[PDB]
Amino acid sequence: TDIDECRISPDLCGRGQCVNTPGDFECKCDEGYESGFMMMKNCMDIDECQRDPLLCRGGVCHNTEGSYRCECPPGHQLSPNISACI
Ligand SMILES: [Ca+2]
Ligand SMILES: [Ca+2]
Repeated sequence: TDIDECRISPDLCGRGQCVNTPGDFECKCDEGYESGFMMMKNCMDIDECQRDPLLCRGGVCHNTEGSYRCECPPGHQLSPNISACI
């Protein structure tokens, strides 16, 4: 058992780094990519709208790839990536 799940491919995480584990494996995504376990185990931007309890707490969280956009919308004082309209 405990085979090389990282050897399967170099882009296993589609960005991060595939790790090895007993009867299983993991990955080390990049920026904000979250293991695309829903598809396999690649890199699929996390839920920036959930990573922070203040994120667009009073605006809009347009979670995007390897990042997220916050909208009060503009005209106010919403943090670019700090999470919290102002
Ligand atoms: Ca293994
Ligand atoms: Ca994201």
